[PDB]
Amino acid sequence: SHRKFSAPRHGSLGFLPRKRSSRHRGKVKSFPKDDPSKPVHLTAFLGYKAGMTHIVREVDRPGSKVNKKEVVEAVTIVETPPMVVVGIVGYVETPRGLRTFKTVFAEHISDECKRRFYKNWHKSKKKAFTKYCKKWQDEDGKKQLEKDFSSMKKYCQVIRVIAHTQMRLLPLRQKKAHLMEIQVNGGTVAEKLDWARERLEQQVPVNQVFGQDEMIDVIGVTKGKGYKGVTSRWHTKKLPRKTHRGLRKVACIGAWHPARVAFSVARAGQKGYHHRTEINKKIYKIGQGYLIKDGKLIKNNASTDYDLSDKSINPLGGFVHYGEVTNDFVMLKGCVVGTKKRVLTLRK
Amino acid sequence: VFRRFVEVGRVAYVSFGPHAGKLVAIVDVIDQNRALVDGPCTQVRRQAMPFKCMQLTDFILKFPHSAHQKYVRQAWQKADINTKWAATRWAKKIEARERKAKMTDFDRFKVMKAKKMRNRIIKNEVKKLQKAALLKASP
Amino acid sequence: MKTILSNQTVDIPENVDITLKGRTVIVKGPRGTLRRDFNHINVELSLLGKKKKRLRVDKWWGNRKELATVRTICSHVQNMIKGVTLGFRYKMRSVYAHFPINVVIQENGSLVEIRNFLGEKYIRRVRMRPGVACSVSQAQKDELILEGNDIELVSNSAALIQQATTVKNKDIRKFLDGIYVSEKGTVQQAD
Amino acid sequence: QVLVLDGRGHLLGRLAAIVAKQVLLGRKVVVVRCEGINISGNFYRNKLKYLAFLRKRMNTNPSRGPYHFRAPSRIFWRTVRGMLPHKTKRGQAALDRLKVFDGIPPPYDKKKRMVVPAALKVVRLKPTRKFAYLGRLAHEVGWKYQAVTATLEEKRKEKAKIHYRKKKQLMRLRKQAEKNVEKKIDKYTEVLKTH
Amino acid sequence: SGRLWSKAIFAGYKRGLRNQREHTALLKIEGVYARDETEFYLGKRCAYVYKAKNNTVTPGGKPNKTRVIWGKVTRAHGNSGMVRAKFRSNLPAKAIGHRIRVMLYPSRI
RNA sequence: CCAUCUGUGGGAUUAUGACUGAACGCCUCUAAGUCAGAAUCCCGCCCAGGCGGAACGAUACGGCAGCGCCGCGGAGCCUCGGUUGGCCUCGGAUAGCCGGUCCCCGCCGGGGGUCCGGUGCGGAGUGCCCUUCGUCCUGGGAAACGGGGCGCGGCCGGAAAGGCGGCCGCCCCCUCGCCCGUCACGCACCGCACGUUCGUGGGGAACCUGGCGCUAAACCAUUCGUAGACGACCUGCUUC
RNA sequence: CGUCGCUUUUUGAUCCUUCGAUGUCGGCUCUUCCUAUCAUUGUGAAGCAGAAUUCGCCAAGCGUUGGAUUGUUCACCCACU
RNA sequence: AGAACUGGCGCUGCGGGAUGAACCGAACGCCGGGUUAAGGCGCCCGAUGCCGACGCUCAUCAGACCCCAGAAAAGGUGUU
Ligand SMILES: [Mg+2]
Ligand SMILES: [Mg+2]
Ligand SMILES: [Mg+2]
Repeated sequence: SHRKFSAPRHGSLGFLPRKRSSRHRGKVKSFPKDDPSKPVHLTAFLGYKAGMTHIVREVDRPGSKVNKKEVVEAVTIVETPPMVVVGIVGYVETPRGLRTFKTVFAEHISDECKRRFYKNWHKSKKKAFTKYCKKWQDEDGKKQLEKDFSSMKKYCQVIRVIAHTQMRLLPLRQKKAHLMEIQVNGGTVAEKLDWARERLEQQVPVNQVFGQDEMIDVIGVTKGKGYKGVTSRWHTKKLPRKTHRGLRKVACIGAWHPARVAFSVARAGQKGYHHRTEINKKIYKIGQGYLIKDGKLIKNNASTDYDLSDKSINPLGGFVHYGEVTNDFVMLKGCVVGTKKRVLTLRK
Repeated sequence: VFRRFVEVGRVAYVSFGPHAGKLVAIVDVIDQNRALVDGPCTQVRRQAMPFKCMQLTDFILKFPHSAHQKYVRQAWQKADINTKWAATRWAKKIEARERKAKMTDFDRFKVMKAKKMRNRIIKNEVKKLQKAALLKASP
Repeated sequence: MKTILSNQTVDIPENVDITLKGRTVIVKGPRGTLRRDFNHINVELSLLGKKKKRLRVDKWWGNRKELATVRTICSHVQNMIKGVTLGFRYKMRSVYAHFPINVVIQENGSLVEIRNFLGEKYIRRVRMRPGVACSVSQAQKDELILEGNDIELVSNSAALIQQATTVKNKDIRKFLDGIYVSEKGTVQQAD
Repeated sequence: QVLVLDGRGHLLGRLAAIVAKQVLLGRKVVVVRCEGINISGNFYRNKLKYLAFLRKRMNTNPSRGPYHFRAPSRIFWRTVRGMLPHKTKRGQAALDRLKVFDGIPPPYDKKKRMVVPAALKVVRLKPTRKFAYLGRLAHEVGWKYQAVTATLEEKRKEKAKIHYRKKKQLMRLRKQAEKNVEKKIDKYTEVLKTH
Repeated sequence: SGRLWSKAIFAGYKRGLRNQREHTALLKIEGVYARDETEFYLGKRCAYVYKAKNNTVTPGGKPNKTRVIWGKVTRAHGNSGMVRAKFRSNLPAKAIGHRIRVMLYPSRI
């Protein structure tokens, strides 16, 4: 009764079902709430982390001792080829929540969207959306496909955009695109819907969505550590050496009279591979990667104004376990959720 | 707002109770929720009726406060309430509500057949106004 | 007790003409118009008489604490005659020791921006209820004036300045600092 | 078939006591627009006794345990639930003839709705005593659908003021259409036996 | 060519709070909600018509999946115009809330 | 924490200080009515997603089969419950409802004078159908739209769960689709129950069946190692 | 000087349950709860000049340590806060 | 803890007091009709679904039925 020595709870009860997440791609639980006074734009973007390096910069901060000095910072880099817009979704507001009004997919769909719609692309007849593409071309389907835009414009009030990644531009093995569904936050819902009818089956680069020295969120699934014990999943103290039947255990897991173990106690199970959101990650640099062949291959990444040397941001020997970054990138100050080669969704 | 008050002489109807459906005249109030009334020409004599049992009308009577039975009776008929009561639209509603209540099985047949005949004639002459309405709005 | 009725009457001058929607009272006068709704108070409002315009508020039956509320009707009504024919004006002065209290007005009377309250770096932007406006006075030091038609919108807004200039963590028996009201008057006088 | 009860202006337990007796007897009852249910006593008192209900929570895990619903359709549903023998199959079916809604759905915005004079606030409260709306004691505690409901109601009520526009357009017409002539022979026997 | 029976529903059995007497039902005949106006319905023959999957009929001579339990109205029950009534079998308790069928037989009127 | 990075705002208010203002001719933070208001509280952010819904993709050839859609009639199996529908203003309550000259908001709606009714009769103590046995002969009142449609085609109306509704053009058709009267017959089954509807309800299984359509995808094995105690999870497997 | 109460973290008093057995101190480890609030938020009162204290209010959200002697609970001291 | 008188429980179900040894009604063969006792009649749950009568009371800790399962001194220009 009354521990004689106060100490706080180990771990947070706000992440309490420490469970293998039901998704490999990070899910945006909440897009930024908008007003229609802003110009029309995207809000989220898929990317793959390659690895980390560090950096040197002349930090301007009056008051601090950091002022006008060179200070190193850990940076991750995230390889982001441009997305390609496929679909438009409409959500109608209800007294039970948002509800998908209907979807319109693009006139002709890529190879790597269609691979995401199968569990065995080898055994498949590669038949998805084959009858759906023939309602863009017949006269009767075309007048009731553009009727589904005019009914979308009338009723539903937040619209989103189905876009996928171009896995062909990436050193990975996967070749299934990751199919995200991201909210446009423009002005009125007529301009918000005409901005996406303009630009189906087209590329959307990463500099068009984000900006330099701007601060975003990172959503992904963590490094999976497996089935781990009490003292590693929950950072519980080890018992002394003299303890019979074990060191790495929590000793008491409840009183008598609540005759029942509580959810608030620590016990062993799956550690890692959890869906998490890091907040307030600053973008340090928007990359542009391996441009035109007139000058045969300008590498030119990581070549600052104070460097002026033909360098490229992929390190000497390549990124470990990842490959070799030939595309656009966003580099973020600090650590970022996930293993290398893992899909992580950047978000304003 | 509050167009009819209780008052010495205010002729009230009686909704429920053992004198239901007959009129009274408020002669005197006793305390806050009961009133001494009588009907001299409508067969409900002098007694205390509660206010939630009675039912105020628009008829007043001019007789002195807490008079006898005779001077209410003279005031009841110098004003001629019982003729003037039955020629009002609410004494006709209470009469018609008990004409329908005593409508027998043969009479309810006749009320049926002579209702669907006139509902045709009103539905013809209200649809011959719908055609006449668009022809006005065609120019 | 549950008494037989009480009533107050309100004598109404000719330059103000009152209509009523019900327990709503519409008061129109020279310097504008203002309305209140008394749909919570369970009374009847009858404006009687030609050429004289008397307003009689009477509550039938009623308990003793609902007898106390018929006078509150006629007192709010007289402050609508007064406010629409004469206006309300609360003159507040700045009482201060060593530190002068600097006061300006940002937006058209709707914002009062107090600074240097007892040597402080933190500003105090007090926005006002719509319908009142401010004025730095003339021929008197450190005074602020508030004018409007509704007494509850003048006086509540007068209380937002007097609450904002509040000394914390100190003795308030000394350190008499703030912008307190000094007078309760009208915009047009002697009528 | 089914009685459709418009829930506003009613009290919580007086309405729920009549529904929980009509639904053991085999009727289907649809309570609509539960946002407008009153509940007697001032608002701060009714909001305290719902926050005292929220701390009722079984210690070892709250995931099993008392399910504190937040929409007023389900607050009223759980009030009816506590007046029914819901642990028997005669009472399981009794909860299943009750479709309580929130707002007024498209099947029920075009049916005639009844009220219950045995549970109305005007009838059953003395007017100098205070009451709480179930709409904003739901909103103060965790319900997130008040503004998207009021938006849809003022679009619902605007589509019915044009319905009631043209309904009394016909009533003006057929009162002037019954002015005309020669149906006096049929009015001889209907005025005689309550026109 | 028309309904010739009053509409009732079977509400429950004659019970105290704990123990119930299965031998008499109690019924809520519709439209009558006062004890003074149930004197018409005393002695009327009430019936519980239900379905099965075997076959039986009396009048036509060709059987169907319909069968019935016959009863009669005994006396009034309470002030609210409901009625207790005793059949020739006992009610199945499946019928709690379902209708029964109150005819216009053995009527003085 | 032995290296490094990140930790986020809205609401109603407690205490308390007030405003207007009675009771109690003044006064009063309170009695009705308003305000400011916080490590609390509730939500957002964040984590899990229900015997909770949604939008959409493609839907089984082969060599015979196979499966959706529409229109069918035929017989039998299982679950039983109901005996006509109301197709809708907002709401106030010490107040409401209707009809209407004039002053204004893209030929509708808001304001006021004016007239009504009002224990609601433009009354769900109600209203429309109807309690319609059918038919024949044979006259009056009404009635010039025809009304049931498996017709055909077009329109726009209804996103909170639209799955429902309104209108029009041509068409096989009726001229009895109502009320009053005339003439006379149909199982009149000989006093008797489960009658009379919803209804060519729902679910399952096959046969005779005309037309229009469709030709897949999961799981295992193998692979991977962003994952794992085992299942699960993430991937590859084109004749280049 | 009185006098009315609460509480069951003191100790008794009693002997109801347990004698075909409910493992009996302390510490360590760990979770939750209470408020009769030490500190932190917002406040009212001082014999509140300021600083520092003191006494009440809403309030259990969040904290309430490192050691020497002692088997200690308790104690007592050093030091940080 | 220990006595006096009477009843009860132990040996005893049943209706009620939500729950129950002892309270309150009433004691019991197997059943049908009737009527009550104590207690009740918004809904669990039989019965007030009476057009019940007169008053009192507002609680930001309301009150709510013998035994009986929670309160006192003191105080209130809260209301009667
Ligand atoms: Mg969300
Ligand atoms: Mg840690
Ligand atoms: Mg006794």
